[PDB]
Amino acid sequence: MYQLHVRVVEAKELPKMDTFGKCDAFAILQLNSSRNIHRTKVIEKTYTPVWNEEFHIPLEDVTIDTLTVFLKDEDKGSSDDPISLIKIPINQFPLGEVVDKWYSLIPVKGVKKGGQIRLTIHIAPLGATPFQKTD
Repeated sequence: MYQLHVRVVEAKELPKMDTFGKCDAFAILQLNSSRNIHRTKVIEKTYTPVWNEEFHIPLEDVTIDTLTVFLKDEDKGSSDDPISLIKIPINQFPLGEVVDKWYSLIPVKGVKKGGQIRLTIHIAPLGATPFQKTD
């Protein structure tokens, strides 16, 4: 069996949500359409949030599983306000490798830019140290 270790590192080039503030961003991770849904903290008033948060998500089938990453602005009267999202196929990560890179979030309709998000992703067997190359 395999575990998905995802470090939601940081994002940049976020849009200004509304005329007062910059952005109060957090990310949501979801495996497939399952109840494995995780949320980062909110970083207030910045276009360059750094979360550096690790999540450990059991995988069902590395050949077909998908990770959706949603970037949203904290609720200010209208529920969490969507910014952008990306759907990442798990089968593109070589097993055991710690893959650190940037992803281009697709802005939702009405949002002026989607931001870019840095994720460090490691698919490993149970018992392997998360975020270290699995020999």
